[PDB]
Amino acid sequence: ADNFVGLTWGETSNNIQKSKSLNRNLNSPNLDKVIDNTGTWGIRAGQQFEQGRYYATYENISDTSSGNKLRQQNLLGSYDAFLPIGDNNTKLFGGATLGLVKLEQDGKGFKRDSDVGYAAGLQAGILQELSKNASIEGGYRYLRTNASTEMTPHGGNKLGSLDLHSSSQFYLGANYKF
Repeated sequence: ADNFVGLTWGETSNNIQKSKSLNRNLNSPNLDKVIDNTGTWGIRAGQQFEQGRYYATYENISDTSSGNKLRQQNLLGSYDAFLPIGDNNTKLFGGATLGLVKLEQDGKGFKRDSDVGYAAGLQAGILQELSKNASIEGGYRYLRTNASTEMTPHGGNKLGSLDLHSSSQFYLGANYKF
């Protein structure tokens, strides 16, 4: 067992297209180092084990240039088991996670948002270490949203089979143990 603390970065991009503003070329700002639009960024900190590893991820909301009304909380605890994969650099980890996301909106008086959502899914990747300084995490991240009971039961038929409803997320960041 060993204490672990770092950062988490999830890549979320379903659509893949390219665009360009203004063709005449006249305005050219001064921003070249960090330009994105979608992506979850947070911190990491938990407790490692001889047969597993724990680490929670705290987030809020992806920053942007046209970000309007942004303010919430995100807490999730993922528990997976890592193991040397290949030689002694990457760390094939895999497990599940569970947390709670709070969402608030402008209403005043009558609150619509419940501010309570059940989150849970799966995770797995490979932790690349360099030395006794800091490690690196990189893999995939799966999480579910609040889905308890249904409102209007439709009902149909069980034709063959299909994959459940899950989200596709990436995993990339660092991990500093204590």
